[PDB]
Amino acid sequence: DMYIERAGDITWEKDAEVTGNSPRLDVALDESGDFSLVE
Amino acid sequence: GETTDGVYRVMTRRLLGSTQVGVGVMQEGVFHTMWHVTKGAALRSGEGRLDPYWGDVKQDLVSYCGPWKLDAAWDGLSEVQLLAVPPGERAKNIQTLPGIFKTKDGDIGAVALDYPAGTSGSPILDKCGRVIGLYGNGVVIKNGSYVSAITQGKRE
Ligand SMILES: Cc1nc2cc(Cl)cc(C(=O)Nc3ccc4c(c3)CNC4)c2[nH]1
Repeated sequence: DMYIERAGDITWEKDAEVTGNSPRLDVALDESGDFSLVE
Repeated sequence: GETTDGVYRVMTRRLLGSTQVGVGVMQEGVFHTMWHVTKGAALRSGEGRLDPYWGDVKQDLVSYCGPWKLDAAWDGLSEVQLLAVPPGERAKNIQTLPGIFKTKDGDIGAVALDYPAGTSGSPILDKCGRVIGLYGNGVVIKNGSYVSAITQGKRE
């Protein structure tokens, strides 16, 4: 049996850690909701 | 039980100790999460019970107590914030600029931040604090890293 616990508020925080690149990927989505790369 | 708006951890006691299997959003009395987190199973909030209402395996989304309410969308230009809720660690906002998933049916946003599988269902926000989608369903690139899609549902 699964249960839920509060983890916080949903708000934008100014001065947050800015990280991560922005890649353009060619992807496919199957009937099972699974993404896969196409090259 | 507790239906206050906010981000929540999805836990289970079936495995060893208390294992976090995912995350979700409580907004307008409806709990939104990814289908692979709960598999459509009923959730518990203290003494209260949350029963599934809508779900789809291809979209990988599921809503509890009512229909999907989140309908904000990434504008295709701005930076976004992933409110990451990692297992055993405190909720944390990580700002990033999303990439693109080019598909046969159209383009989708993508956040390139690697987090444990238990972080699945953590919301992605715009500068207004609106939920533009959920993190947790994506792909593994040549670098071994994880690039998730910005998965949003539909509000009728
Ligand atoms: C290497 C890796 N890192 C991850 C990080 C996060 Cl947050 C999730 C995942 C992850 O397995 N997602 C996931 C799992 C099952 C299904 C779907 C998606 C959709 N169809 C069913 C990760 N995998």
